[PDB]
Amino acid sequence: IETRHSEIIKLENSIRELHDMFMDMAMLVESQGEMIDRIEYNVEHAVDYVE
Amino acid sequence: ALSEIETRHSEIIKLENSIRELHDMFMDMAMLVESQGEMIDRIEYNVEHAVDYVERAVSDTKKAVKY
Amino acid sequence: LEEMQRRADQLADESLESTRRMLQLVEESKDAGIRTLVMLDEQGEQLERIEEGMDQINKDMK
Amino acid sequence: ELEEMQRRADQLADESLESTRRMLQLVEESKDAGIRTLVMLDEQGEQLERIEEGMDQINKDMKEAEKNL
Repeated sequence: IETRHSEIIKLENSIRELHDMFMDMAMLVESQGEMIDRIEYNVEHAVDYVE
Repeated sequence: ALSEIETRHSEIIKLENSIRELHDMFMDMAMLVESQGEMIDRIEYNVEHAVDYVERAVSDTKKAVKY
Repeated sequence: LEEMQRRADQLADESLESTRRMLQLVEESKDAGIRTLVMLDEQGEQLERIEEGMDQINKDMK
Repeated sequence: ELEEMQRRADQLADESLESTRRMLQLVEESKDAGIRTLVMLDEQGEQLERIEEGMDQINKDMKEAEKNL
């Protein structure tokens, strides 16, 4: 019981870290999504420019 | 006694299953990101190439206008 | 042996609360994971269009 | 029976510890993967900035060229 609890408390520490990492990851990907959105647009207006 | 031991066991197993799905999500994430990174490398390359083309194209027209 | 059963029960309760907190964290992490993967898939398609587009610009310019 | 129930208890208790020990491993693997991913995303973000910057120039020069023509 004392060891299981000890192993569980440690796992909680790593799961907290993993969670936080998952949340920051999602935000990064979203910000980059904004750029790509703009890139895709600027590229469409470069295609109709070359035509 | 038994009911509690059963619940704690059950919760831990449910967690391990959930953590296995999360592990897979990250593995799949790294795969997708590395792949898109190669496509980004190329796009970056095509963009610099176009920049030089367009830059010369405008220079040509600017010179023409000048004379 | 009463205070002992008392401790064991306390630790067991802590271990359970910890496990439930971990379940909560993992749930939100999965939701973010799902949103992220969906965004990446979308982003993958946009980058493919961006690449085809740059080919056209580069080609028609020549 | 009672002896068996205790067998079950020791069974579940032991399974919980091992599940916990496996989770510690899967989580560690996930984290490393997440870090590699973060590293890649960081480099890509900068690449995307130049890409965007290049496209701005492209649409700028193209408009100028078209104007000049």
